[PDB]
Amino acid sequence: MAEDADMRNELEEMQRRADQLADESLESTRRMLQLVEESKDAGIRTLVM
Amino acid sequence: ENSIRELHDMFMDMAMLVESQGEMIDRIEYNVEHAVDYVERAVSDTKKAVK
Repeated sequence: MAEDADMRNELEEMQRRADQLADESLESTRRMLQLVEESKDAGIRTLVM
Repeated sequence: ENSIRELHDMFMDMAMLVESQGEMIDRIEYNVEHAVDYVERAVSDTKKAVK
């Protein structure tokens, strides 16, 4: 023998959707963080008045 | 989020519903005790009108 082979190889990235399209769902989850609180804001002060 | 939009829009209804109703109480605000200002200040005289 007298054999030394030490080797390397390269990676295959699984198609993780591979587009920005993920953002739109992320935009919906923005808005549900965003547009919800003022309901309570005006709710508690509607209840004050 | 559309459920949110719907309840938030029914709530920008609601906050304004109770808002717009709210001032009618200020309309009463005169007629609740200035009305009393007529009633008691008058019957203090009706009871003195016999005299």
